[PDB]
Amino acid sequence: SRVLSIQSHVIRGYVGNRAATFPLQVLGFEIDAVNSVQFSNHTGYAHWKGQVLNSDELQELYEGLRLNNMNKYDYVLTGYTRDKSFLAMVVDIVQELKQQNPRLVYVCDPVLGDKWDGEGSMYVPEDLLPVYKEKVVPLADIITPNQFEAELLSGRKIHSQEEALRVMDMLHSMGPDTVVITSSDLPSPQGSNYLIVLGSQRRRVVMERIRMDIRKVDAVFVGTGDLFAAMLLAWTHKHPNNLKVACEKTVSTLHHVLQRTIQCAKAQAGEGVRPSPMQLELRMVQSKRDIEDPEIVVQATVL
Ligand SMILES: Nc1ncnc2c1ncn2[C@@H]1O[C@H](COP(=O)(O)OP(=O)(O)NP(=O)(O)O)[C@@H](O)[C@H]1O
Ligand SMILES: [Mg+2]
Repeated sequence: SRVLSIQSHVIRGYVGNRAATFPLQVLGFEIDAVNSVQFSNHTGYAHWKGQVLNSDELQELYEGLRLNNMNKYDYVLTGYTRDKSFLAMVVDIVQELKQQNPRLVYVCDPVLGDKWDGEGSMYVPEDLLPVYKEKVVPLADIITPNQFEAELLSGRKIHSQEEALRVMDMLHSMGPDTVVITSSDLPSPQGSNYLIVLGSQRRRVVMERIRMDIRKVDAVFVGTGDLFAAMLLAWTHKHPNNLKVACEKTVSTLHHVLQRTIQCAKAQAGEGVRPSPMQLELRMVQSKRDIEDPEIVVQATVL
C-alpha cells in the first residue's frame, strides 16, 4: 500500500521522514516522502542550518503528481509543521486525496508541544491550534497526540486515566476513529519510572480501549513520536481490528530501537558521562530486524 508522508528531513539524524521512511520501507510499504524542510540536523543540537518548503512549492509537487495521475494513496502521514499556511495546504491535499480515494487512511501526528517538566509548553506558533482543531483533526482517521496535545485539542486538562479516556471520547467525535495518547504523566502501579500510553478505537459501533505502562529511560530522544506514528500506521494496517496487538508491536519496536540507542550512547560517551544529542540519535539502521518482527516485551491492559 502507498503512503504519502509529509514531514521534515535532516541530513545527519533520524527525525520526521528520516524516522518514518526506512522503517515503513522495511515493512513493505511504498512510501513517498515529501520533505517539508531540509536541515543539517534536528533543532535539539547547538546549531542547525537549512531551508524550508513553502506551501506554493508543496502545491507544485502535488500538481506534478496529479498531472501524472499519481495522486492515489492508501495513506497519508503527517507530523511536525511550523507554518499555518503549509498546514492549510496539507489539509487541501488530503481533502483531495480523500475524494480521489475515499478509503484513504489519514494518519495525523498533531505536533503542538510537550510537558518538558510539569508545566506543558507549546513548540509551535499558537495560531496552528485552530487549524488543527477545525481543519486537520476532523479530517484525520488516526491521531497520535501526547498528553499535552490531547489537552490543547480538547480544551480539558488531563490528570487521571478517566479524564484521559473522556478526552479521547471528545477527539473521537471530532472525527478520528483511532486515538492514541503516545505519552503521559499518569501514574503507574509499577513505579515512578513509568510513562503511560492510552489507546482507543471505534469500529463496526464497538470500542476497544487499551493501556500500556512503559518503563522510562533517563534520556531525551528525538524522532520517537514520529517513529510511533509510523509504526502505528504500519501495525494497524496489518491488524486492523486489533488495537491491542497493533499497539504492542508499535511500542515493542520502540523498546528495541531505544534499548540499542541507549546501550550505544552510553558506550560512545563513556561509563559515567551523560550522552550528547548526537550520541542519542536512534540507531535505526541497526534495528532493521526488530522493525520487521518485533519481539513483544510489553503486554497491553484491555480497559
Ligand atoms: N525515555 C524516553 N524518552 C522518550 N521516549 C521514550 C522513552 N522511553 C520510552 N519512550 C517511547 O517513546 C514513545 C513516544 O514518546 P515521545 O517521544 O515523548 O513522543 P510524544 O511526545 O508522545 N509525541 P510528539 O509530540 O510527536 O513528540 C513512547 O510511547 C515510548 O514508547
Ligand atoms: Mg514527548
